[PDB]
Amino acid sequence: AVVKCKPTSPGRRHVVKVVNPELHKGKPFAPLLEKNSKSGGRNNNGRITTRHIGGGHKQAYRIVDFKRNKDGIPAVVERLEYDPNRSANIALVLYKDGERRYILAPKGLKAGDQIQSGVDAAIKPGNTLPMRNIPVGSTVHNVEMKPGKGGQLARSAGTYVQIVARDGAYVTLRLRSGEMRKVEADCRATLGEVGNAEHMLRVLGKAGAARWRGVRPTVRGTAMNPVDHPHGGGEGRNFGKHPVTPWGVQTKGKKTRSNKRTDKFIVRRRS
Amino acid sequence: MKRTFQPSVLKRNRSHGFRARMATKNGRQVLARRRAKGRARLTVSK
Amino acid sequence: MIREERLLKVLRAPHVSEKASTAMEKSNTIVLKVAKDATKAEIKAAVQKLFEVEVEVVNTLVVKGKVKRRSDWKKAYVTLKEGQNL
RNA sequence: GCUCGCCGGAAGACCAAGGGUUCCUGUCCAACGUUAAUCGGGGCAGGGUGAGUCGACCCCUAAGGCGAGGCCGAAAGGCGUAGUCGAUGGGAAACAGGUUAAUAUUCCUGUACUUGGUGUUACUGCGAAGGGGGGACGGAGAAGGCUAUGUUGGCCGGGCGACGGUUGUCCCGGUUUAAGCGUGUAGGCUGGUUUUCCAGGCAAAUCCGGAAAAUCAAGGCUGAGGCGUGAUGACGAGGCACUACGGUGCUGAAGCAACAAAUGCCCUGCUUCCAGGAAAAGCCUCUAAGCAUCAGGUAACAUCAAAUCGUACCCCAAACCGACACAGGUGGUCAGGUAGAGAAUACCAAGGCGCUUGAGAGAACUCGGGUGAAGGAACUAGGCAAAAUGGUGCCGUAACUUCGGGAGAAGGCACGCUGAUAUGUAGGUGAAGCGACUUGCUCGUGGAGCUGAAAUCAGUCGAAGAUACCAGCUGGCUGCAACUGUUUAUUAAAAACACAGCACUGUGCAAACACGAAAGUGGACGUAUACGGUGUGACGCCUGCCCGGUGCCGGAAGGUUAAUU
RNA sequence: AGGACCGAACCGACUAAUGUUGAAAAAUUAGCGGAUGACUUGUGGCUGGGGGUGAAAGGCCAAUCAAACCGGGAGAUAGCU
Repeated sequence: AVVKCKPTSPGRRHVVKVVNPELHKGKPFAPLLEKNSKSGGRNNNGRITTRHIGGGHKQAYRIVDFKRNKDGIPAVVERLEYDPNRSANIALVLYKDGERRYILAPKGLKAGDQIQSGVDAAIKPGNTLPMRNIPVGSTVHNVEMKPGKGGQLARSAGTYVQIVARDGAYVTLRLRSGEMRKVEADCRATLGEVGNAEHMLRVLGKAGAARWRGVRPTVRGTAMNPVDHPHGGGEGRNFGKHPVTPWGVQTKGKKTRSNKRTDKFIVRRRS
Repeated sequence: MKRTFQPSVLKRNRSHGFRARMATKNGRQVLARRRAKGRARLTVSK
Repeated sequence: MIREERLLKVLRAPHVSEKASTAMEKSNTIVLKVAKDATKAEIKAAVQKLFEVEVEVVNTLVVKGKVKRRSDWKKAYVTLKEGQNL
């Protein structure tokens, strides 16, 4: 549910928060945690390679099962948990042999539900099958791009993928971008959409709320001096030039994809 | 006011010490020049 | 077993001073300017053999040689049990 | 030595960092010290630092560094695996008294504790760079239980007052005691115990995880404080002696209670929240290979070992960083009384100081202050500066609004002391006693004693009672930026930058894009509700027309057009 | 609850005076702003010069910044003094 805070101070006036009472309140499952040290957007050369990254809250990484390999063993959903490493939230599932894992929580999933993976799994939300065994027209998520690699597509909060055609060894998918893509029919997918679709309705409300997600302020190019950005100086507010990136490439329209190795799998580009 | 020199022995040795000079060939060239000049103190190491 | 030669080279000069005499009179503590490498065991055995007394414990300290002269030395507070030394 | 002033959440005390002998004693006064110096952080000589328990080293890991092979790059070299380093973090154990001219948890006295080796005895499954537990973790808030500590009473010792009074609701001082060991309670958490089974924990396990069944929930972990013992010990106001009057030596009373108490402890707790809050070892446990009447493990006892390095002194400063014995800078710990909400402020304690030129004089002028008749912003670029307002309780409070605000709006009134209600009230605490019990660190009941606001009525003093110090000026109309924030270290704090929100555009993951001859790495262990780049800048109402030109995107029939041939 | 409020420490720096061969190569004094946060601070580490870093001022990078410092080319060159 999305909730508006009362304007008891500026910085609270426009805050809209997505509270979920089903999310577990205790600590996460310890065997499935690792440390995740922050980078600041610096590579092994120590240089900023991505701007506007730094600070934010300390985070622990939860190992999420994107492969969904445990075939034929049923699993029950113990609880839904908050995951700070992604927009979706995750589910702790207990397999009948006594091993626990984290998965992306599909839309309708809740504690007590039964999930299964494999060729013979039933066609229900949360179940993982090779796309060869999923009816055409189905809505799936966490889609594999190569058989056995693990899910890569449709992993964010409210995202999903449509299987629109099956032609031999390939299925054609409709991506959230609107792109039509071909993948091998042996790639796995999970039925349903990813839950937490209200994620997009939250409003941060204040500058600090973005600072503690690890985002540093963005300085407009036109506010700098010519030595710092192609949108250089001027006495007052002057632009007089075509918009470009800080490295001089024309943004606002110029296409940048150049991948001839992959062009064979794009049926249609997004529009 | 705060002045530029804010001493710390550990930082001093890690930056300009003997083992730091010996770690790279440029630092090893610093030591050779100082030996050629005949410096009484090769490094900050003490 | 520490060799006799080593023990002969740990004992250098019986320390003579006010605090030295005070300790000897009070807790039977002979004080000795020993070698700066002489370990507690070395001093203990040397005093118990060359001076032929009995040593309770050694309380050695390294004295930083004052500049412009003194080099760095070690003052061993060799507390003896009842064996009267120097 | 006696007075006097000054700091007192510091200008006291203890450290880390840094320094380096500045520390104590004796001698000297050239130079040094903004003067003199007999003095000194100055010179010269001699001393001073004692640790199984404090710290380092050590064990273990973070960021990060380096890195065999390895992958790359004219060379130099870059990156990086196994690994190995790297604290600012996690891993064992000592307290109280006494003592030096200078060292003390180190020496001495008393009373403890930890880890390991080796033997003896008794009983025995032991055994990993491998599995599982544990270590192990955020912010904010609210109790409750305590303690440090304080105040008063009691007790003990002393006193009877330079000037009226002072044998008493009189005055002064002291009423201290630890680690350890024993007990295990205010509180917190969790059902326990057997039996059977197994697609999990790279293999296997008796351990962890999972599934059933039976039977009792009455069990266990954790935990301040109190109490006992330590301790008939030590310390102790003061007396009595020697004396060089430094100072040393001897003896030694009482050593209790009530109330108030933390920001310290229980508490790594509990409740809540979104931004969802290290790692590895020590530690516990499980087995594998292997070992088999061995070796190993457990317990008791005995014995030995715990090395090495630091320890002086300064440490908000004359010992560090500022060229200076420089009005500056500099992280942690402790924190007494009376007022007070307070770690503000005033005055004091313990302690520590009077700031290394003084003496006169009492001109102009300058600085830093006090007060001013009558006016009262006439000043000036401008109320700049000054002056003014200032506390608590209660009454009261407009437009406008995004309904939260505006708002301490504005504006008023009551504040001291004394006495009564009430020889001290409401409240807080709570002893004996009295019962109970699943019988003591128990629970009720009872009210001694202690502590103790606020109010009302009456009276009284000054010109004045938030009497000092401390402590909002208020209102009206407008420009700009929503807002809290950020910036030109050292002339610009702003209307500039940022900002939540909006839009556009790019990107299908070996993503775009960036740093890189490369290898790689960030983005991102993210994946189109995701990321980048650009402009705009909360919110409300909205954003019209123009594709000519210059970009960008798409198309390609035709013209022109490189290497090549 | 709050990038809430008031206000010490703490972190800053709006105004005035003084100082300007300063007590100080930016301070003092009186006021002033924030003070549970986009907060502040200790200790390590990391990014290097056409490079870094920058809530953007040509700010900052050891009192140096529209291209640091040191050494070298080097006795650059100077129709100028």
